[PDB]
Amino acid sequence: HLYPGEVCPGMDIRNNLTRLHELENCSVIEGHLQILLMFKTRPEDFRDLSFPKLIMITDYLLLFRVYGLESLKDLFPNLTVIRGSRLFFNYALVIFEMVHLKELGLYNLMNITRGSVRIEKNNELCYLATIDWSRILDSVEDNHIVLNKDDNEECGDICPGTNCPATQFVERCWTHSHCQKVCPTICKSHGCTAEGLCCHSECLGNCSQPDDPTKCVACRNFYLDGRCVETCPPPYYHFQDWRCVNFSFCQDLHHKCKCHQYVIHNNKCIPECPSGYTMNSSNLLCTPCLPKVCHLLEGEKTIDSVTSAQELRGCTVINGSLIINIRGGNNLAAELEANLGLIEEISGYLKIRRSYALVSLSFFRKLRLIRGETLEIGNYSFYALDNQNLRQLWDWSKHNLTITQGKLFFHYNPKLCLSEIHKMEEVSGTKGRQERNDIALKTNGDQASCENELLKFSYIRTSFDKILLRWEPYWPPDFRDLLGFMLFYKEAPYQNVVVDIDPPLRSNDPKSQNHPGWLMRGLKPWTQYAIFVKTLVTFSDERRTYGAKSDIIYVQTDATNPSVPLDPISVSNSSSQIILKWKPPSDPNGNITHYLVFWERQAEEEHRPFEKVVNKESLVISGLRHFTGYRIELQACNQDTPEERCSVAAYVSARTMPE
Amino acid sequence: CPGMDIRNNLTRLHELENCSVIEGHLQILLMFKTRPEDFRDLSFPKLIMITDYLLLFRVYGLESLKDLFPNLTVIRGSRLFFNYALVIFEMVHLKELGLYNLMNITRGSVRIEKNNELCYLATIDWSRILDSVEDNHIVLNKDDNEECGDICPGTCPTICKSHGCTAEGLCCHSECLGNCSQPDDPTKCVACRNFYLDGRCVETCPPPYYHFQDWRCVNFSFCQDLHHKCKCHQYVIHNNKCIPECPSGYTMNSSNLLCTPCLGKVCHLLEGEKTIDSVTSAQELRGCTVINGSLIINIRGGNNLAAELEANLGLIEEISGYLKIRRSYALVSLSFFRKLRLIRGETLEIGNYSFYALDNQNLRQLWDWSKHNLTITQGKLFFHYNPKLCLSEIHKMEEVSGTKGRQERNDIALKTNGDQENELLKFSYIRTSFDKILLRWEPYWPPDFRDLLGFMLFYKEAPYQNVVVDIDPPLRSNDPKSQNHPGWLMRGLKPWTQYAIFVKTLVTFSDERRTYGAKSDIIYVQTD
Amino acid sequence: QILKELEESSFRKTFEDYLHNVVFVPRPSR
Amino acid sequence: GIVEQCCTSICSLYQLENYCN
Amino acid sequence: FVNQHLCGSHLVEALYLVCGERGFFYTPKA
Repeated sequence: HLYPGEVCPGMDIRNNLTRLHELENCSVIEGHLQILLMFKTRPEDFRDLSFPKLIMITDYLLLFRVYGLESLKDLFPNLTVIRGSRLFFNYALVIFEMVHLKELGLYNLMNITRGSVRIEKNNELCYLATIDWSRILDSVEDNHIVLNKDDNEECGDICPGTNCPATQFVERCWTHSHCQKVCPTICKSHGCTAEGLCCHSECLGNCSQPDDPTKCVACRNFYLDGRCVETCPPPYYHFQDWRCVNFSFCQDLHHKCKCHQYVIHNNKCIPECPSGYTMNSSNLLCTPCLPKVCHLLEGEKTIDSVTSAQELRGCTVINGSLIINIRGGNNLAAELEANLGLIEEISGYLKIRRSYALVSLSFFRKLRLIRGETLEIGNYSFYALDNQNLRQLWDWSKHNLTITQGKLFFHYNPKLCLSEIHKMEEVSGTKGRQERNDIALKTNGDQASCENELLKFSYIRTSFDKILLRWEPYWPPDFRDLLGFMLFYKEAPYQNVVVDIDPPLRSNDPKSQNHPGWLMRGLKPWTQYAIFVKTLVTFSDERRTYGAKSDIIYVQTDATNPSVPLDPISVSNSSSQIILKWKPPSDPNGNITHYLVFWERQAEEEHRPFEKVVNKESLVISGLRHFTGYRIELQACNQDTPEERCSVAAYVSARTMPE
Repeated sequence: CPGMDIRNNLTRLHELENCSVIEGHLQILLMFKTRPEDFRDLSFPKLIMITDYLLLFRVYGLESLKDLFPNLTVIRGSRLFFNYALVIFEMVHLKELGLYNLMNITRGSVRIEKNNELCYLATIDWSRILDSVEDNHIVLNKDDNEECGDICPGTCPTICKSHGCTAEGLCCHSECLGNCSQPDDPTKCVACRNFYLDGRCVETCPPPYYHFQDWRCVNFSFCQDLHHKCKCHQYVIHNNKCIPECPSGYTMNSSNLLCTPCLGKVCHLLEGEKTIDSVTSAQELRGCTVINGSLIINIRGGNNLAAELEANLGLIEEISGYLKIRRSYALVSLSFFRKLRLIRGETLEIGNYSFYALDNQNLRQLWDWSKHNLTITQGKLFFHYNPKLCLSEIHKMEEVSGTKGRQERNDIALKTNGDQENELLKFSYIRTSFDKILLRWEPYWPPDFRDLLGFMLFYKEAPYQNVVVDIDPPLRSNDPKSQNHPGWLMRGLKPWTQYAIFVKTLVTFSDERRTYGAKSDIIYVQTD
Repeated sequence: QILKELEESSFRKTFEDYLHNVVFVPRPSR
Repeated sequence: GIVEQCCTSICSLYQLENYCN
Repeated sequence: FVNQHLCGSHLVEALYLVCGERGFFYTPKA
């Protein structure tokens, strides 16, 4: 009993039902069952499709956009136990986006060993709360019953009831003839026999004889050698939370993919290693990393969006190739780097084609091996076409790279100098590989500025809010070509990193200060700034006069008076003690040297009893009259010795306790 | 009086002794040493009318012009430098106008630049004098670098349309223009509308006077002089008009130089090249046929001269060499060639072309090819950066000229030409809501449906009907009975909300004439 | 908004050249 | 000429003398 | 020579220097 016919694995079927007839003599699914993507199937396609022989699906049952399917009692009129060995989003019944699915027909769904139930976007689905999941599941707290027809209450869900044990004051039923196997309170979850005695402490759902670990129908946690056991000891290993396996189970399944070659950690037979590990393949005890090799399916993958990019998050090595047509997306090169900038190695080729809106590929700093095992056709390990806005491969003085095979398809990418190619020819080390118009020279680097020189500051003056600058007047041969000066400030105290200024009067040069000028006005004090200017010159129809550009400078703001000492709270916890507490100023503007506390009695230049609070955010004020009105003044300071730079007052008051 | 040209000294300036009317231009410049005292002792206020234009350039000392010619009244605008009857340029000391008596620029505009001392602008209107007010470019002045309290010096009715008014405001004679010394009097006009003859304003020449240079009336003897003094333009007589040349298809008479029709006009180019840029270039070869050489064009304007282009334009249909156009931004059509059927391309546009096209952005029409044919003897076609001319007309022009087998890969820029179509898919099913729109719409299928890439639904809100989503292609494989009407659900809609919505189709270009595809109609859908 | 400023600034610059071109030419006849 | 020779190219003084009298 | 691209006023007052105060002849039919 419990194993009549065939023991089959899982099945995934799409767009036709010539293949679902294979579950006729299949009594067991050792896996899951997903019927998906059938917009052409009809209710006639599932009425003459009935499988009472198929009993247990170990992982889950999934349905996904099958038009026409209406009920599972038409398909599988005896679906009872889903052990949940594998779970989709921690669900053992995933009913997702089912059009035409009118009911479950799960009048005999009795047990789930592990998991929950996913019922989403099923616009026709009823019989969901009536087939009560609390009697099936250990944990209904994790269920997903949303966006259904049972949710928006229009289902005419009728029970068969228009000696079952009872817990309103109401019992629960499954069919007209199927009472639930209901066990008493002392039989917690192990199930019980026909007369009602509690089984061993390792059973689940049902057992055949009570108080015996060899007689369960399902096990609670574990099982070994004709007996639901408490744990899996060595030289055996844990496996899949319903049994124990030995070493030769784990060793040989590691060797049959010669794919999740089985490994061992914490006396288990796990498919792959846990975190930070690179196995010893011999003993397979989850060895520590000495790394994420992402073999792509059929050696390739096309990435064109951030959603297509999040799929390979955290990869390092690619045992395959990539295709790239990324033309847009929000938070590009940041979502793209956290997913894919981590990638170090590529076995196959690389393809980029028509990837429009991207400007710099510097964020793939890891990508330093290309094996070129799969080759882009034309004897290339590389493809770049129509990649329009691209202006940086890398700082090749920064980024080194190994490309093992193949040539380089450089075509129609009009915004890159040949020097970056000649960088990449040099630094990746493939300069002698590429044939005739692998590099289409005239289709690249013809629609971007090439300001070959540097803008340099003849004068710099700073303040806390103001930075006055004078720098080099660049002049093209015909000076009419100069159209502007393009100061691109951005705030950066880090040095690991937008204003346009018109051309000045050319007009002369015996002694002509046409050094152009900029003063800033709204700047944060004590604050450093990635600022970089560029000459705006005219692209001639001929060789454009290139221009200059300033370097990314980093100029910190001056240190001025600090901000308000935040939240002055004066608490009179005694007749003589007052605890004054506060927060640091939001603008230190210079390193906060100390704080200043004054205090002053309210009646009922001169010295007040004072306190310089050095690098502390609290103060107890002692030596005070009982129950007397005080006025307390608080200041902060970011300069201490020379003629101090200090904050404004933060007034507060407190009256001590009486006697 | 003819057009005069004075530089480097004030010597030739007192030759203006008695000129009441200029029939010509004026170009006086390069006078830095001249002083404001050098112009106070200087005036020739006899002058009333100029035909062509004026040049003004870097004459120092010069401050105002009401002293010199307070009585200058009309620029006819008969020759326009870059469509300007005036450019005032780099004029130091030049402070004000006082020139109320100028009345009509009949033709042209004024470009004002670098006249760093200029005031007195705002209280005077342009539509009064200039027929076209838009083409003025007024920049780089004292009033521009804002310092001038522009008043009139003093601080005609609309029925006096072109004839203008006298001193009391009465409309002048039909052949007056602008002003009359006595109201409605051709004799006592200040200026003539059409012709001047014998102290009077007439419209035509009474015989034997020829309609000579469109403002006067000279007898046979006078034009007969103009021929023989060149023994320079020896003039000819045709259609009661003494003129310099006979137009195309014409043959002179030995007796009276009548431009008789030929029994079957060679505008032989200087250097075999006219590089073409301007109105000033446009007046030159009006009405030609034979272009004995090649032509280069750069006109990046925007004030589209397209009509007055076509006035002094192509009655040509022949080019002995190639053709060149680069960066001619402004124009949209090329239909304005009245005869054009042949280019030889024997001189090759380099790249062995008959032709050069670059950065010609607004161009949408070559021709109605059914009407206007095309023949190219030698050469290929340089077609580049012309984002409003489709490859269809290109492949037509390949075919109408018949030179489709001559051109090579990216002689025609395959991308930047026409990137800024025949079918229109229709919404075969429409569902709406207060918050949703579900649609099914007609299936487009190219023959090679490997090339099919997507459906591009442009949508935006538009309560006005004064008017961005890709949607996937469905599965072809066959379509006898398939709802390959693809579906997409609008989801984020507000109740009672109006959109402009239209689909467009996305395919892959095969190197043939492009299998086009569809848009959809700009539909307007309101929610609830 | 870019290329509208690209044209005229060069086109006004273009304007100024041919009027310079009819300056230098009559200096030699020789 | 001089717009090609002094602005587009760089002239000589003799080219400026060529465009003297 | 002022080994510079003489453009506009740099070209202009060079010519007012070099052609001098005869300047040159701008005489159309002379």
